[PDB]
Amino acid sequence: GNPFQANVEMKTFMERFNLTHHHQSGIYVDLGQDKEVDGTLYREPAGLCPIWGKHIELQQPDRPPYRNNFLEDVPTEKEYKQSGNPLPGGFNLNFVTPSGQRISPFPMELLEKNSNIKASTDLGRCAEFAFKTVAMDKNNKATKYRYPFVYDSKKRLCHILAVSMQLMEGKKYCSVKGEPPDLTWYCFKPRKSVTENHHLIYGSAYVGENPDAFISKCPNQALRGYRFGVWKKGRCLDYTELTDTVIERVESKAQCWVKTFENDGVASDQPDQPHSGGVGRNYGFYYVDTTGEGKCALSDQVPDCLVSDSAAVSYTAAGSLSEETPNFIIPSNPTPETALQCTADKFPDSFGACDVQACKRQKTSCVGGQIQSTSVDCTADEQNEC
Amino acid sequence: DIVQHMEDIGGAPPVSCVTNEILGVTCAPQAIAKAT
Ligand SMILES: *[C@@H]1O[C@H](CO)[C@@H](O)[C@H](O)[C@H]1NC(C)=O
Repeated sequence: GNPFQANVEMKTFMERFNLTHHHQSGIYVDLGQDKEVDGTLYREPAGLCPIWGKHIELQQPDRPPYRNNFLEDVPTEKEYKQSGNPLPGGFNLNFVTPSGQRISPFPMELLEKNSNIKASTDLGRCAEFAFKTVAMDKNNKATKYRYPFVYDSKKRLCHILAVSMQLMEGKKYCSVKGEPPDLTWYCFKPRKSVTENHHLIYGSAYVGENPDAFISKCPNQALRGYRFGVWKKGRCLDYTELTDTVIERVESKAQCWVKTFENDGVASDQPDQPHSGGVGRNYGFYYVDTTGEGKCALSDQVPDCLVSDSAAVSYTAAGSLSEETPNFIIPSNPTPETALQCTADKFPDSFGACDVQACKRQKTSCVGGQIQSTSVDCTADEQNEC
Repeated sequence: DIVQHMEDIGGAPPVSCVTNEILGVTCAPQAIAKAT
């Protein structure tokens, strides 16, 4: 009797943590699909979930005209001639209509009063826009290839990126800070930062295929007060209790959230052309251990239950540091806060059988109108059995 | 082959226009930077 699997409300809530089920692509590097343009197959970002805080860190030389910023226009041929190697500018698509109107960045205000845009949230509106942008081939015919997007929720600007690459390394192909000098490309990689670019949301154009779906299907926010776990031997085991978990000492919870995205086991599609389908060390939580040390628990096991812990915060590679729903994803009319509620009156303390190997048992209850789930010592005689 | 390597890490189709449902056809106002 896994309380987190006990009814329809709970199953759906929990399923929002399953990145294999709903996101289905690489996280760190999303290259999940292949698409033909002029008889060549190209890799295309494909994930269904938006990736909160992900930005692409550039390693251009620290001098004009370089700005080290992926949201700057891709470089013009002119600009490149005026700069030398490496290529300047960034990843932003710089195309215009004949009247000169930019495709990117595009103001959210123009998207919220346009009849073609059917999304309810601002983030969706931007995803949808991305979804409705396809490349044209050498015959000017629309293809099925779509560039990823970044919503800047601070500026209410939606970006389409002309560059789908997310990771370039190796001094054979790219330079760090202009070194070596003859190289075309600067190096770059995906990052999340403990302080910067939280307001940036990166996504494949396929999050806007069903633009409202990310709201109930993706783990958009950090989850305060619980630890991710898997139901096993009749109780909820949090990642601290599993063999394959990676635990690091951290200075703050933010570092842990960064780690869920940056650890070397995270779902990645980067080479050979692998497709993670979203499997990898994508889940983790910050917690304070019994001795008062702040720690991070990193795991590749999809949560199917939660252990209660008011000092803990569970994160995923997809989601934000932020623990509360922002306005740009609330409809103009999900159940993120409400699904975990109870009343003492009806939810009585139920103690599961004794896990004899650990000599603990599940206890489930209602404390402060929310479900609490922990492991307590077995009863006295029940301990005879350990 | 540099093209295979690029394709592998998500190198993009070499394209000058995109169609968007809200703005129609969208093209580069100047030549896009190419190579070395
Ligand atoms: C996560 O997603 C996949 C596909 O839906 C499923 O096979 C897997 O068992 C799920 N894991 C859960 C719910 O723990």
